[PDB]
Amino acid sequence: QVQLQQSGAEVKKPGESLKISCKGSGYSFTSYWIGWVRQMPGKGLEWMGIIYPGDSDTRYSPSFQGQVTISADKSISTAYMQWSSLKASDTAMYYCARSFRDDPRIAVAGPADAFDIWGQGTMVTV
Amino acid sequence: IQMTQSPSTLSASVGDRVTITCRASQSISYWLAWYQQKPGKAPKLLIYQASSLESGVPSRFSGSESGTEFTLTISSLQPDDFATYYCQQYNSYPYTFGQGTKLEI
Amino acid sequence: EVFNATRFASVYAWNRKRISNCVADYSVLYNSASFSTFKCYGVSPTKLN
Amino acid sequence: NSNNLDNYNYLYRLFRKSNLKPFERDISTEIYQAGEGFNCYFPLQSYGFQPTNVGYQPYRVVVLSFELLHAPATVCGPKKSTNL
Ligand SMILES: *[C@@H]1O[C@H](CO)[C@@H](O)[C@H](O)[C@H]1NC(C)=O
Repeated sequence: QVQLQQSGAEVKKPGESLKISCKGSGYSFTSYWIGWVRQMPGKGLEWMGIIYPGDSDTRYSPSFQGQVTISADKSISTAYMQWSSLKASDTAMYYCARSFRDDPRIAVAGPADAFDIWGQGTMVTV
Repeated sequence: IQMTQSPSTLSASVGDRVTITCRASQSISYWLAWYQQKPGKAPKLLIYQASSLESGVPSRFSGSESGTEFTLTISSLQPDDFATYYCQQYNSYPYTFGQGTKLEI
Repeated sequence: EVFNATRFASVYAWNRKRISNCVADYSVLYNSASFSTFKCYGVSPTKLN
Repeated sequence: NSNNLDNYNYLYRLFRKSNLKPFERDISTEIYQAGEGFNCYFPLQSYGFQPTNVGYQPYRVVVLSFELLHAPATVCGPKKSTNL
């Protein structure tokens, strides 16, 4: 069962440090691409920043340099997003995403898509 | 890149063939995605690369593309088709979504 | 002394050994279990001989 | 030059029994040389093209195989005919 276990809801104050959970289970994590899209509550969506969890290759948008730092430990196979100073502008419902594969899913399965299956969703009120 | 959706409210009855316009600015020809979301649920893929149907959705839904212009067309409406849809281009980074439309009675 | 060798050197002390009149048995390295990885770039690993 | 037109979704073979006959279309997705579900795995390799990524840039090539076999003509050039 290809599943991506997201953590729960949270209410915090700005300035604290935070680590959220995105546990992928029931598939091959090292073979899939990991796309990232954030959804503000009740309004449009903005790309918050993407990482390559295969080797922790960080590639954030110019407007999101250093604001979010994603990590993923292959031991427990869960993707973490770190914060160094919480901001009120990022209170939203976050969605961490795997890759969908439609043409030879077992060929490489990497850099294929950015929406395969999501858990209950971690609404991260930053 | 701004994505425009029309109309904001699309009053349709059962069986009504209605179309919404999702127009882009520049060349995103090859890779373009479409999603469907239910109230309180996660968006599910509808059409990827603007020409391929995604599994899990009834085949009655279909998306069209014409250069920089794209239109989501439902030929045979179903009683459950009253919902909200969005756009997504993935030809060039970054990826931007559409606006969305609410369907009232 | 290189394939089934016992001891090797460090990175900054890489010394060249010009061995002459050799016979390149590569099947042992291709099927070796003592060596966990056999990642080969220049030519095909099956046609090393 | 398809650089502007045409991303890791292109495969090419590395291991095979022998060369394929002219215009052969073979499709197989397993049975690597040495190292079914073992280290020996999928034999094709995904090209390294990416929307974020001269010789390493993606192109596209097409071939127009022209068959000159003696047969009733179907595809003809834009030549205007005259009275015989
Ligand atoms: C190298 O050592 C292994 C382990 O004993 C042995 O199986 C192999 O035959 C040796 N290589 C040669 C060329 O004999």
